[PDB]
This record gives sequence, C-alpha cells and structure tokens, in this order.
Amino acid sequence: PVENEAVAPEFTNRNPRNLELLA
Amino acid sequence: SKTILVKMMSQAGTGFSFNTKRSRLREKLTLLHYDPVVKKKVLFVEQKKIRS
Amino acid sequence: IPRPPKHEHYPTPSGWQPPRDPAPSLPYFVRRSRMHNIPVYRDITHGNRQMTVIR
Amino acid sequence: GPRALDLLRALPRVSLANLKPNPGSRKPERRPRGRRRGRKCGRGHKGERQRGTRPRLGFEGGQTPFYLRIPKYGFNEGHSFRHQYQPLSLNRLQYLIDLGRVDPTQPIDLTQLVNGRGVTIQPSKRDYGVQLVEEGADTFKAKVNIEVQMASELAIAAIEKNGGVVTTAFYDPRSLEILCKPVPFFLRGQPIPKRMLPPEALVPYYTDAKNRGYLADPARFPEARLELARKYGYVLPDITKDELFKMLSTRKDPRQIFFGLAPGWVVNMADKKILKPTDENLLKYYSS
Amino acid sequence: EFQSIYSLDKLYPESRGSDTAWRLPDDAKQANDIPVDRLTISYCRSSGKVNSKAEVRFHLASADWIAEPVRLKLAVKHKNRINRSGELILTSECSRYQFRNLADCLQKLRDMIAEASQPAKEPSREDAELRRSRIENMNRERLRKKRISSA
Amino acid sequence: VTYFSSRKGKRKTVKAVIYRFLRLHSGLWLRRKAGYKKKLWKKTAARKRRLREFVFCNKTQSKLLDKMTTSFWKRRNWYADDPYQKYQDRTNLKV
Amino acid sequence: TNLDGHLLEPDAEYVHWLVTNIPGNRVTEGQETCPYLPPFPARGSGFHRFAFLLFKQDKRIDFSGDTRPSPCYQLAQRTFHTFDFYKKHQDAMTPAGLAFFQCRWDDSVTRVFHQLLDMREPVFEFVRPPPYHPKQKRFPHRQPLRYLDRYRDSHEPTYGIY
Amino acid sequence: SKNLGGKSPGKRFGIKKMEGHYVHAGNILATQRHFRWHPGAHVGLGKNKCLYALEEGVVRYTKEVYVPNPSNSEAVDLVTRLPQGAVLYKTFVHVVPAKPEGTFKLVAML
RNA sequence: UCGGAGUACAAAAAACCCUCCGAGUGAUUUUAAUCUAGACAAACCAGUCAAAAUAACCAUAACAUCACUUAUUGAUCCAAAAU
Ligand SMILES: [Mg+2]
Ligand SMILES: [Mg+2]
Ligand SMILES: [Mg+2]
Ligand SMILES: [Mg+2]
Ligand SMILES: [Mg+2]
Ligand SMILES: [Mg+2]
Ligand SMILES: [Mg+2]
Ligand SMILES: [Mg+2]
Ligand SMILES: [Mg+2]
Ligand SMILES: [Mg+2]
Ligand SMILES: [Mg+2]
Ligand SMILES: [Mg+2]
Ligand SMILES: [Mg+2]
Repeated sequence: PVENEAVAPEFTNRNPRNLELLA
Repeated sequence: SKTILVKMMSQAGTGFSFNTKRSRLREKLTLLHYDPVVKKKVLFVEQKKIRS
Repeated sequence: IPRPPKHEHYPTPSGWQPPRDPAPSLPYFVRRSRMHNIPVYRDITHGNRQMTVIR
Repeated sequence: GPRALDLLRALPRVSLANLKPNPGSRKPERRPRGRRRGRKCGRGHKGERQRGTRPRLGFEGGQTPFYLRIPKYGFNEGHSFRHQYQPLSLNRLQYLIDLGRVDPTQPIDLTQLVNGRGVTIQPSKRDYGVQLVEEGADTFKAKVNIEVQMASELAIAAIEKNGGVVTTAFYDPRSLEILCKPVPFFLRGQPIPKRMLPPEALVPYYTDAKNRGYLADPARFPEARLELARKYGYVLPDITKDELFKMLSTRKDPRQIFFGLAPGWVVNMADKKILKPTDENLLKYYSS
Repeated sequence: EFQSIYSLDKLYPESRGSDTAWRLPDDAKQANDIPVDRLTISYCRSSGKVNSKAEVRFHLASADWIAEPVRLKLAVKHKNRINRSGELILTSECSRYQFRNLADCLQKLRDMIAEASQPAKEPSREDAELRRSRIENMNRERLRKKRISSA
Repeated sequence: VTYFSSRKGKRKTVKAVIYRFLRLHSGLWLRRKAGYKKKLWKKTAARKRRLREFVFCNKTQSKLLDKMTTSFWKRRNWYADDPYQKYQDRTNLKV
Repeated sequence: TNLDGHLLEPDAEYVHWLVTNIPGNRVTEGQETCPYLPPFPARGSGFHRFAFLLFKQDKRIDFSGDTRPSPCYQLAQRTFHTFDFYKKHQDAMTPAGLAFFQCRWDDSVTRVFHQLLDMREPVFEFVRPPPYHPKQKRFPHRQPLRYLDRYRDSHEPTYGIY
Repeated sequence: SKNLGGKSPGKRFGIKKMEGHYVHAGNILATQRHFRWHPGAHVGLGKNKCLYALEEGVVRYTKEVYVPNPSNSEAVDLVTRLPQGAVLYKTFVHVVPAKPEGTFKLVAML
C-alpha cells in the first residue's frame, strides 16, 4: 500500500497549549 | 409568635401549588416562584390556609 | 419429534448443522440430543460455581 | 464401546441382594440420640427457641416490622388483569422452521406453535397469546403466514422483507384455551363458540393497518407495507404473483377460532364426523 | 367460507376481494426517492459492546436522483463526510440491528436531501461554542489588519 | 405466615408484602422510601428527591420476603408495556 | 519545523522549509535545502506548533545527507530531529532567532493531504475515558432502580430462549 | 436528675481518605464540624464543610499559606491585626489527578 | 426523643439515676428546580454530601441567611382536601 498511509491510531499531541485552546 | 402554613397556587394557568410557612400577623402572601410546568418565574399568591 | 428436513445448503439460517454421514474414527461418540442438538450445556451451583457439562 | 457390558461377564449375577444407590444421593438422617446430638438436641438453652414458641417471620421483637413500615404503593395492583403475551423470537421461529417443528408451507397459528412446542401458553395465568419480537430479525430467512396477537414493528418489517404475511388477532381466554388445546375441547363435547371481540382498550390496536390488525381495513394494508418498506430500505416482494398466494392470503373470520371450522359445529372424533346445527335461531346466534 | 356479521367484507364493503390488501399502489408513489439499489451498504458486526456498524456509500456526483442545486448544496455543506473519491458516506452505530441501522442511515440521507432542497434555510448558528471562535477570529484579524504590499 | 393452610394444605402468603413491594425475576425486591408523602413542606429538595427515588432490599430482607410470599409471585411475567421488563433480568454480574 | 503532527513517531517532527547559507538578509538568494510545504494539521488533533529556528553560522556549511529532492512529498523523507541536526552541525551554527505559531485544521488541509501528499485525510477525535463504576453487587442495598442501568451493555431487549 | 439530654451518638466527624489513597470523583475525603482541613486543588467543599474529590487521583495533605476572602470580615480583621512578619498557615487536602483528560483516537480516513 | 462540651488527652465508636449547656423554633428575603456519576454514615428504617447535563435571572453566584447552627422533630395504616 501507500508508504505514507501509516496512521499509528494512538495520536499524541505534545503541545502544552493544545487542551487549553481546545477548552 | 405563631406562624401559619399556606398553600399557594400558580397564576401561570397550570395547576401547581406549593406550601410555605408565613407569619399569622401578615397580610395575604404573594411571591415569585418557579413553575416546573412552564419553566419560568411566575407570581404565586396565597390560596389556602392548611396548618397553624 | 419429526426428523429435520434436508436443506440444500449448510449451515441452516438458524445455525443448525447435521452430523456427518460417516462416523469419525475417534474412540468416542457424542450422541446428538433428541432435538438434534449438541449435548453441551452450562450449569450453575451456589450462584457462583460455573460449569460446562458434556453429555 | 460399552466395556462395562464385557466387564459384567466376570461379575456375578445382578440381583436384589447386591444393589447400591449412587454415593451422596441419599444424605443419612440424624436423630437426637447419643452424646453429641442429645442434650437439648440442637435447640439451645431456655427461651422461646428451645420451647418452640417463636413469633412469626415478619416479627422483629415488638419493633415496627420492615414489611409494614414501608408505604403501600401500586406495584402488583391489578396484576391479575394485565394482558400477558408470551414472546416468540424470529430466531426461535427460524430454528423451529429449520428443525421442521413448524411447516412454512401452511399458515402458522397458535395451535401449530403449541403443537411444535415452540411456545407454552397458560391462559389461566392471564396470557393472551404470543407476541413477536425482533431478537433474531437479522438472520430471518423464512417466508411464512404468521398469525400472532401482538407484533413488533421491526419483526413485521423483517417478515415482509422475506415476503410473508403478519396478522395480529385477538382471542378471549375461552377461545384461547380452545386454540391451545383443541383435542381436549373436542373431547369436551361442546359446540365451538364464537370469538369475542377485543375490549375498548385493544380495539384501536386491532383496527389499525400499521399493526396489521385483523379488524383493520384491508385497503390500507398496501399503504402501510409500502411505508414500512421505504422506512427500512427494502423492496416489497410481489406477493400477489407468488405460487403460495392462496396460503399467504388465507384468513380467519373475526368470529372464527379454527381454520375451516365454524362456530356451532360439534367435532365427533370417535366417528370422524362433524355435526352442524340447522335451526334458524342457532345459526343466527352462532353467525352473529 | 364462513361469514359473520363482523366479517371484513361486511365491515368494509368497498374492498371485498381477498387480494385487495396485497396490491402495490405504484401510482400513489411515483417519485421513487432514495433508490436503495443505487446505494452501497456495508455491515460490520463488532462484538466483544455488540453493535452493527452500518455504512452507506454513494457517489454524490453520479447520484442523478436529486437536482443539481441539491447536489451542490450537499457538496458544500457535507464536505466533511465526503471521501476523496467523491463518495458520500453515512454512519450508523446506535442499534444492534442492521435493519434499524440502515433506517437511521436512510433517515439521515432524507434529512440532508430535504435540508438542501428547502430554500428557506436561514442558516441559523449556535452561540454556546461560537462566541469563542468569533472572539478568536476578531483578535486574529486585529493582527492581520497590517497593510503592506508583498509578493 | 401460614405454612400449612387448613383448607388446601398449601402455603399462604401475606398480602402486605405484595401490596408494598415488587420483586424482579432476578431475585431483587423493589420498594418505596418510607415517609415520601409526609411533611413535604418541611424537607429540602434533595431530601424529597431521595425519598421519591425507588430503592432495593438487601439479602436478609429479600430472603424474608421470599419466605413470606409464594411461588406465584416469583414467576416470569410478560406484561404488555411493562415498565420493569428491562429490569427483570440481571446482566454483567461477575460473582 | 512542525513539532506536533507526525502521525507515526510521537518524538519526531516534520520539516517544512529549510534554507541554508543565507547571505545576510536576502533569504531568497540563499539555496533552499527543503521546499516549502504548507501546514497540514489533522482534523481531530488541533493547534499544532510550527517553529522558525534561525541559526547564525561562521563557516559555509555544506552537507548532502540533509538535502531533500525537488518534490519532497514523502512523509518518510520529511522526518526530522532538531536535536540530531544541532548535534551534527553544532560547531558552526548557533541559534539566534525564534518565531513559532499555532495552527489548526481548516478547509485547505484536506486539499493539501489529497493533491500534494497523495493520501487519505486522517480524522481524529478527543475521546474520554469511560465512566468508572464499582463492582456490581448481587443485592445493591438502598440503591436507585437505575442501578441496573449502569452495567447494561445496550438499551435493547434480549430474549435468550424466547 | 438535674442533668438531662447528655446522650447523643457520635457524628463520625473524621478523615475518610488518607494521604496516598487513590480516590475517584465524588469520594468524600473527610467530614468535619469546624474547619479543620481546608480543600485545595481538585477538592470541593460541601454545604456541611465536608471535602469531596472532584477528579480521580491521589490524595495529598500539605501545609500552605492562608489568604482569606476579602469579603470575610472576621478573617480580614484577623489578618489586619496580625503582626508584620506573621503569615497564616493551614492544612490543605489536595487531589493529584492521575488519568489524562482524554485521548486523540483515529476514527476514519476520509 | 434530639444536639454541644467533658468522661472519651492524638482515626472512628464507646456506658452510668455521671458533670454542665440547650431544642420541640423565631426574624428577613436571595422563595432556594429537574435529572444523575461517585461517596459518608448505618443492624434495618431512616439520615447526609455531590461532579457533569438541563429551563429562568448577572450573560461572572444561586449551598436561602442569622440566633454557639449543631438540635428545632414522628413510621405504616387510616382520615380529610382537589389529585
Ligand atoms: Mg442446574
Ligand atoms: Mg440436623
Ligand atoms: Mg428426622
Ligand atoms: Mg448435644
Ligand atoms: Mg444428660
Ligand atoms: Mg435465656
Ligand atoms: Mg433445661
Ligand atoms: Mg412499642
Ligand atoms: Mg408462560
Ligand atoms: Mg456526648
Ligand atoms: Mg450513645
Ligand atoms: Mg463505611
Ligand atoms: Mg453543576
């Protein structure tokens, strides 16, 4: 298949402001 | 200083009564309550006297 | 109890499946139920002892 | 196989002199005799317990009982008059059809279900028949002329998808007993009675085409079937041009209990004959 | 053959034949909306919660049973649920029965078709979660308002 | 409780239990909180809600009520539009 | 550098625009090692960070391992580690400039995923842990009738044998 | 005789969850008659001075400075009468959250 | 019968015809809702807290407050209202 198609469904966002901005 | 128990009926049309304590030496009571039928602040007036 | 009708495709929509025409060469035979079902059941004892019974 | 039979050859004769029950099958009784089981014999010291004068179960020693301090609320109020309907899964119906208990080639009735042992109806326990549930509607692949008392909307949709006929009818307790056990009724020696109409609480249910009521207007059946098919996204089968259209469209009169038989007939099973009344008053009463 | 006073024929004399209830009134419904035969329906029975994922896929561009403005409105509004191949996809997960799941998918499809067909859509927007977005856009264009030529 | 009746020789049941209790087929007994209609003007809204809520019974009370009632009240009932038909059975009980 | 948004490796980062050997201020004159790629944050996970790192160098650094091809549309090739980059070229460059912005998904990210990256747009969501419930009791004492609904798998009626 | 009414059961006013105990949301950490333990992070205060955890985590107890509400006249008077170098200290109970707020899970590729 | 302090010095509980205070409610307006996780306490009956979500008020609170605030209260059944 496509080499870039890999997803790793456990996505981790390391941004400390991510949840603060998502409220 | 004896109080009184009075049943108030809503004036929003729907039949909804609640009991409250009032002083005997007071006039006919009239307050603002919450009517669950219409979910709004409704004027309630004293309708009946139940307990002394 | 009537014998089950023959179907053109197995397993049946209800999941029932008849036994093989020749018996297996194993030295044991699990006879079918009178309703033509496998005699494997579950049993409960004391309210927490769970068991499986092959008859 | 049964090696016990070959083992029995060496063993002596099996007679009444050598018989033993299974171990643990009969727990031995114990009597208040001896040093251990005597001396108050498991009753205790003085009081009411040793003299056998205890109060009743609900008594708590003069305290207001738990089963009496709880306020009365209607939980079983009118329980003996609520209508009860034995559920019949589409999965169970398919299982019966596959195993041959009921034949789809004939109109399926409560009598047929009882004969095939798929359901058990106890009219004395206020059962009013069989209702249809949708617990196995995904894998239902049979075309039958089902005849129940209540039917779920999804069960009706599942049956119409395969191309059957669902009809919900009412049975008063007497006719329900007769349907469940026709042979005892035929040995009872009484004429077949008329089928009582449903009460006012059940008339709307049985006069609506959405529930496939047996008293409903047949002109509104195709509209309801089309609405059902459009809701559940399946094509409505061409039932009219089917080979078994007669079997699919066979129906019972609202005053009729059995198929073919009529109220007032006496089934003499010993001589294999049917006696039909001819009096004008009797015929009017039975057909009214 | 037995007939009684409460029989269906006597109750409703307009329809007396035994085959009047099994007709197909094709004239009553001639629009023939939602051609289910032209929709790709797939089932996934996930058990271990026990539920039947129902997926309904259909090419929005090739769907000729709805008008061009309706197709354009679905393309504009529901682009979040449109595959890269142009296949609009509908999801149902609520009920354990694939019948009910397909019914939910078809109801969502009908609702979208009606919403795009009605011209009186005022595009009303919620305010509980939109005030934050409005404030953020306000403060972002407050910085964007710089006017210097480039490129 | 009459363990042996004088007419039929059967076991009788006390009607108070069935008048103020409900038994689910799983064995649980459902009851109303005592005092839920008494002096509602004197009680807080939270207390009134707690009194209005239905409550269960523990093992001792359940066994007592089972002793008082007969086998007709422990049967499986299929009522028309039964409010408690969903609660008649117990699911995911790991014991 | 795209700090957050790598689909596979949590500890890795993406490249978007690498220009090297910039003479003074004229960045356009300097050679570009990595062609510019527009931000492509996933639809579910929002507010990614993109950092502009500026390094001042004394010598003219020349390399071949960090060079990217002309298309440079492969996420496998666009995998970066600023720590490794600075460890490799630590002697010459020194960081002196910083410019970072937050970025969330919009209507152009799907076009970037489809036309440029040639893939299917991934969609995420912020799921929450299931509510905690104690071990179910055989006889729940004084519990509401809704106690049995806390341990129900589905709100459907199952008829086991009927 | 002359003394009456002295009998009354204890109210069980005490501490329910100690330091290091893993609590869930809504668990009553400690109940009290007067303010002995003050709530801190992720610990809510009921109408009857009881302390309940608001998040699932680990209970901790700390000694921290006490800045009262400026509308509290009694505490403000106490503060304004405190000497120059004096700072009030109180025992606060905290809940340190353990599980993350949530997770980003892939649902579908569109 | 209910509550506070000591007995019972530091988690909880703990008795006496032990030593002392009290309660069987007042005043005022902010007239204080529904539904539901998880908990305290408890032989049972009863008593207590409470996150999230809902309709009305600031579009930033609603736990009614004070009198040591803790006690100011009574189960079923049965009778009455307007349910
Ligand atoms: Mg058994
Ligand atoms: Mg013995
Ligand atoms: Mg004996
Ligand atoms: Mg002995
Ligand atoms: Mg002796
Ligand atoms: Mg004694
Ligand atoms: Mg003796
Ligand atoms: Mg007494
Ligand atoms: Mg039965
Ligand atoms: Mg004391
Ligand atoms: Mg005591
Ligand atoms: Mg405890
Ligand atoms: Mg809240």
